[PDB]
Amino acid sequence: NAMLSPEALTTAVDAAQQAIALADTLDVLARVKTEHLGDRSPLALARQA
RNA sequence: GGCCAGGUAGCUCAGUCGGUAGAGCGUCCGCCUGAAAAGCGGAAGGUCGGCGGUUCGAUCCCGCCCCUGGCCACCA
Ligand SMILES: [Mg+2]
Repeated sequence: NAMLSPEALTTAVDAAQQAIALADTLDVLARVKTEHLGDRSPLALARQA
């Protein structure tokens, strides 16, 4: 429900994009991908819900 | 070229007919050891063979194609 509002999605997209722009090496980016796009990220749980 | 069964993690396989997909071993970390392994605890890792389509969304539905194993067939 609340996890599916455009406010809570944009909240997750904004946090995802923030970590992505801040990652400055390939190895930090991989951990960013895991946390903001992997099976347990906010955006992944919203597709599971 | 024919028939059957398949292609899912680094290896060996289970599984799923629309929104989470997994095990054994392999990898990494913490405690531990002088350093290890085991044990205990915790992670990473898959374009589910490919390209189109359908769909708000496809490992899963439709189309085309590719490869693997077995049994045939052919032959210097
Ligand atoms: Mg394999």
